Amino acid sequence: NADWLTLNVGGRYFTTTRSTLVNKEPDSMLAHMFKNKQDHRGAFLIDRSPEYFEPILNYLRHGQLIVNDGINLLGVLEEARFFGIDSLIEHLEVAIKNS
Amino acid sequence: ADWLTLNVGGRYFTTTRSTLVNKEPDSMLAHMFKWGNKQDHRGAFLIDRSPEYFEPILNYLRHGQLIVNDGINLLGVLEEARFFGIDSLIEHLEVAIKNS
Amino acid sequence: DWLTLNVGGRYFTTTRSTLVNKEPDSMLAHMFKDKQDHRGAFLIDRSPEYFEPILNYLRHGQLIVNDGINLLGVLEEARFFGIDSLIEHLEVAIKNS
Amino acid sequence: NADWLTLNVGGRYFTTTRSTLVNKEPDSMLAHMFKDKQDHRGAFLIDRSPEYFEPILNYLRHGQLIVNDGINLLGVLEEARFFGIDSLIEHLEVAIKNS
Amino acid sequence: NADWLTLNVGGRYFTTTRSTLVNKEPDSMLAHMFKDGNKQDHRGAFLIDRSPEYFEPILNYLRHGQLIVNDGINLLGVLEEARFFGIDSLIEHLEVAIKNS
Repeated sequence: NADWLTLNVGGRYFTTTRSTLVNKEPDSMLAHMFKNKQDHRGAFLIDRSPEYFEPILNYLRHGQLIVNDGINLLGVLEEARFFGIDSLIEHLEVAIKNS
Repeated sequence: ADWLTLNVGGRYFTTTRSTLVNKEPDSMLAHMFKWGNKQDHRGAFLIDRSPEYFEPILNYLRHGQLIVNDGINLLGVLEEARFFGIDSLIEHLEVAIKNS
Repeated sequence: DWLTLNVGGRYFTTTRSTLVNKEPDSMLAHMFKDKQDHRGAFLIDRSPEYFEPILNYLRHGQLIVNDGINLLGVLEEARFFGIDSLIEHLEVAIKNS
Repeated sequence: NADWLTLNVGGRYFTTTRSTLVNKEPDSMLAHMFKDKQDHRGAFLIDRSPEYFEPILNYLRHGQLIVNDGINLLGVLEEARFFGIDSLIEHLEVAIKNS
Repeated sequence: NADWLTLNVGGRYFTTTRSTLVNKEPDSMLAHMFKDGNKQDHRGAFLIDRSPEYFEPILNYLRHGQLIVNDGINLLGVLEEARFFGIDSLIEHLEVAIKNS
C-alpha cells in the first residue's frame, strides 16, 4: 500500500506494492522474495514470461482468475507453479478440467 | 486543460484531470484529486491495478460508453469498475453480462 | 514536416501533410496548422487503440482492421475527430457485420 | 552495408540490418532508401503503420508470409504496395483469392 | 541464475540469464553466448535481427522446456525461428504439433 516496487519480468516492467506480493498468500516464492539482483532501473529481475505473469499479479491483487479469450491457461499454470501460489494452481486445474 | 499521467501496473496513461473528476465524481478515482501515490521518476501517479482492464474504464470516462473488442473478458472490467467505484459502469456491465 | 502525437499515453508519429491533406474540414487538420508535453508531442485525450485505424485511413484512405475489434470504438473516435467519409464507411460497415 | 539500422515506423521502433532492407528486394523503395530524415534516437522516419509492417520486415528476413489468425491481409497488402515489394504482393493476392 | 543478459530482438528488449540461453540446448547457435556476441546497441543489449513476436515462445521453451502459445498464433512463425536458432527438440515438437491441428 505504501511501499512501491517495480518488477522486471522477462524485459517487461510491472509496478506494484510489497503488500500485494507478500499477502495472499505469504507461502509463495514471490512473498519470500520481498521481505538478489538490481537492474538499471532499480527493478528486480525475474526470468519468466510477462505475458503469462499478468493474470498472476492480478490474482495477487484481487484473488480472482480472469483472462481473455484464446489465452492458453497452461502458461498461467506454469508461472503459478514457478511462483508457488497454490490456490491459483487449484483454480487453474479445475479450470482446465472443463474447457 | 490540466494534463495528468497515471502509472497503472507499470503502464502509462495520459489524460486530463477533467476526464477523471467529471462523470462521475463519486468514485475514488475522482476523489484522488484533493494522496501519496504521485512519485515515480516520470511524475506519474501510481495505481496498483491491471492496465489491460483499465483502458475501457478511461474510455468510459472519456465518452460515457462501454466499448471493447471481441473475446475480452469483461469480468476483469467489472472488478476494476468496482475498485474505482464507477457505479453507472457497474450497472452497464451487469446488464451486459446478463446476456452474453 | 514531422509531428508526434501523444494519444492517451501512446506516441504516434506522422507528417503534418497526412493530417491536413484529406480531412481538411475537421478538428484534426485544424489542430495542426500553426498544448505539448516534454517530448514535444501534441496531447490528445482519446483512445490510441481505436486511433490507429483512423490514422491509417488518413494515410491511404482505406478502412482496414483485423478480426474482433469493435467498430463502435473506431466510430467514436471518428465522430470525435470528425472524419465524415470514414463515418460513412463505418456505418455501411456496421450495417452488415 | 551490414550496419545496424533503426526504423521509426508510425511511432514504433524496429531494429534490423541494411542487408535485410536491401537484399531480397533490391528493386523496392526500402532498398533504395538505405544505400548511402532521422528523429532524436537516430532512427529513420517512416510514415506508415507498424502493426502491418512487422510481417513485411519478416518477409524481408526469411522470404515467407507469416501471420496470426484474424489479421486482415489487406493492411499488409497496402504496405506491400507502398514499399514496392512485388513478390510479396503476388503472395498476398493469391492469399486473398482464397480466405 | 546469476548472470543477466538483455537481448534486442527486432527492436524489442527481452531480459534473461546466460544459463537459460546455454543450458537445455548447448549446441544451438544461441549457445554462442557460452563465451560472453560482439554486436551491441547503446543500452548494451545483444542485437538479433529476427521477429520478437515469435521469439516469446522460443525463450519460454528455453525457460521451462514447454511449448505454450495462445489461440490463433501461427505455429509456422515459431517454427522458422526455432530453425534459425537451431533448437532441434522444439523443431520436432512443433512438427508433430502442426501435422494435426
